[PDB]
Amino acid sequence: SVPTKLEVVAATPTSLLISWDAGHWWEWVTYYRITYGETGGNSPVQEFTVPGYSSTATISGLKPGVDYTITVYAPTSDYGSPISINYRT
Amino acid sequence: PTKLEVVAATPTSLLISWDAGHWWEWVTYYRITYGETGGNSPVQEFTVPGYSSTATISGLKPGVDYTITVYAPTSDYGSPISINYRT
Amino acid sequence: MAWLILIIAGIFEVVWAIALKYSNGFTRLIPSMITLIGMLISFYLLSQATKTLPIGTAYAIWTGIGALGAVICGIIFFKEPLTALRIVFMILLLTGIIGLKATS
Amino acid sequence: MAWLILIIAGIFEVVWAIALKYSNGFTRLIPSMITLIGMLISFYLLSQATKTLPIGTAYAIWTGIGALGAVICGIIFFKEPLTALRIVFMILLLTGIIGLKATS
Repeated sequence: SVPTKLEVVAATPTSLLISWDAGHWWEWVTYYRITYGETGGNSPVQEFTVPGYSSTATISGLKPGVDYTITVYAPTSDYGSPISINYRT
Repeated sequence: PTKLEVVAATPTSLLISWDAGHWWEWVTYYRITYGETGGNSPVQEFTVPGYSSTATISGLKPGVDYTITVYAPTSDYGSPISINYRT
Repeated sequence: MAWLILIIAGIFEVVWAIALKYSNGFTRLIPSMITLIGMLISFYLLSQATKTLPIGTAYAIWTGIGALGAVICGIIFFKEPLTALRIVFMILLLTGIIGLKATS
Repeated sequence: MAWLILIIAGIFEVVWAIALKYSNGFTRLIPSMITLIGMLISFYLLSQATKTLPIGTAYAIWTGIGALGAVICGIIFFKEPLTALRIVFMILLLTGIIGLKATS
């Protein structure tokens, strides 16, 4: 049920500004956790978190031309499924 | 509190300290105000947690005589301590 | 005044009590926020009321308002079973609170 | 043993009540500090005993120890009034509280 509609608002060879749909006020969580990594097979992803009131997030320091997978998780598995996208910088 | 000293000082900032007492005299927060000794304005004021016995006043004009006071939460303690000091 | 502060503190006691369960693992924002706020208010007001009222009376009346409002809200908004036992207990609670305020 | 940690949570309830009284409206550090830590001990110790035990009996005994110890340590430490009317209405309030919690 949350979050919804993960998409890259803006993009640069090194950075991606992404956003999602937090849902209705009763669905808003206390924080989301975001995970970005090389879509290949190197498991040391990079991870950070974002306050539940924020619906956007910027992601700097990406190698130009690479294709990354980007995942947004709610605090618990209760609320829904984590959503993810692919993007080549 | 007591013993309001100016530990260190630069042209634009002071480091101040005070004696909290011990154990039972301690309070949860002190309130530090400061301003030009004369010239009206208002005074600036901030608040520090009561476990720290020091404070740092910053952004002062060099050469001016300021006055600094430290307050306990209420007057039912050890009265407000006050000093003057030129930067 | 200190008694009015006590009443309001018990009110906020029950508000944060219900908002806590409406939050999940402290993970639903709007509930959690209300819990955090309602707590901070409640206890603060308690700390104020305890300045002038005895700690036993203050704690007891604060707890009692919390519980009485918890049962009122449970019945009204949660389809809770209303026993005659519960009615006599609510009556005892209100009698105690009123008599304690009347013996000031 | 879960009963014993419930008893100890009820004791820490009285602990933070007395410390809140000593904090003079949350102004004297250390009582305030005892009030805050002793709180989340009691709140934590409870949730563990509440795991094993029925929530109703657990809450009843928890707030019973809390309120009764508050009243007693109040008439002791702070020489709070020991009137027949006060003890009577305190009994009524505590029995109402304990009953409403033993039901729900």
